[PDB]
Amino acid sequence: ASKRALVILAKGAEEMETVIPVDVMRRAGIKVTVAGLAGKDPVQCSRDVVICPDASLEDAKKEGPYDVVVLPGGNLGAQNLSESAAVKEILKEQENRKGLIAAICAGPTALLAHEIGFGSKVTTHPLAKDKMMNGGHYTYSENRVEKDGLILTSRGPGTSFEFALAIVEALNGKEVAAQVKAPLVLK
Amino acid sequence: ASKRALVILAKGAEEMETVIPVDVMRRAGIKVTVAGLAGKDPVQCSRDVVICPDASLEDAKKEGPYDVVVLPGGNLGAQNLSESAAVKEILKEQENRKGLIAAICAGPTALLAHEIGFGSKVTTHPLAKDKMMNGGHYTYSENRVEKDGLILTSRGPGTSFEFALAIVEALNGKEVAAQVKAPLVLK
Repeated sequence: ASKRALVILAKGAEEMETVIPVDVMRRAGIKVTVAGLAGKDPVQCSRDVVICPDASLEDAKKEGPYDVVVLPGGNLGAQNLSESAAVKEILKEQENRKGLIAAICAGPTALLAHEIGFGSKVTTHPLAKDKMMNGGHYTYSENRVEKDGLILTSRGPGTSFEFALAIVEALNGKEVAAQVKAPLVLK
Repeated sequence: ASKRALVILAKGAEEMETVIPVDVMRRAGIKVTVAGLAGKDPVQCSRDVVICPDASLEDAKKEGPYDVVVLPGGNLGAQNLSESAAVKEILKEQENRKGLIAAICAGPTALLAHEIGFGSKVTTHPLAKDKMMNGGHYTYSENRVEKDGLILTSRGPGTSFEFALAIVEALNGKEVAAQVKAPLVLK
């Protein structure tokens, strides 16, 4: 059977960091649900692209669990993820079941907010490092994609293909990732 | 004053090739209009991301002209662009006024359909080469971004940042492109 991904989409999310993972994961045959934090309504992203989610988060949760939960970046999107009790519960449950969590750019600061994955090596956008590192609960990395077991993190719009392909490799393996990669015309 | 971009969004468009240019151009201070070929209604992209356009193409045209017209790829999106009389007129008018036209992946095959830019050096996605080259009306390039005067083309999802930054440099210059590029965490 196919692996399943939950992408949590909040107002102010970085739209490139939402669309690149969704599209690449669907190219890999993953069943992706784009879930709106606030409901089924369209979501205004950081650079004003408006995306209609597949489902509300409430309904998407009912259809879980998922092989990966993905948190896009964008500072305001990450703050909205960080402030959500619903996101807290989903991430706790995913951690408890030993499932992958993937977060990019400011997204990993929602892991801090929800006390997820402490003791892991993580990366973030350079401008989000100090927020992520408050309290020293993680060890910082400058790798473009960092994976410490079930916590997978990355840095920015320009690392989104690498991030998405790392998710594909973790779920579907290296050969599928390589097959998906070639038609993208990456350098 | 600010430069202005028209991005024409049709059903089946490659969503990464739509969002990356829109987002990067807005980071550059360009005023971008995402215009729906079919109307104001949401657009189902190639990998099922649903984007709500800013305006219908009909209304966007009334608010022109634009410093660049941008055509995303995706084979079915490009075919819909190729079949549209409205797109024909916009591209003819932009060519007539000596304004930039930018197209990525299968997008440049809409230039062929509408007889735009013949005698230019162009690139496309590798799988779109034969379609683009039917009749020998263009000279082919394997450069990741090709710019022959006012016809700017590129190859795939993985060249979309390079494509978008080439648009930014053409409209706003090299320094703005470099400033926009650094916070993206490109390699």
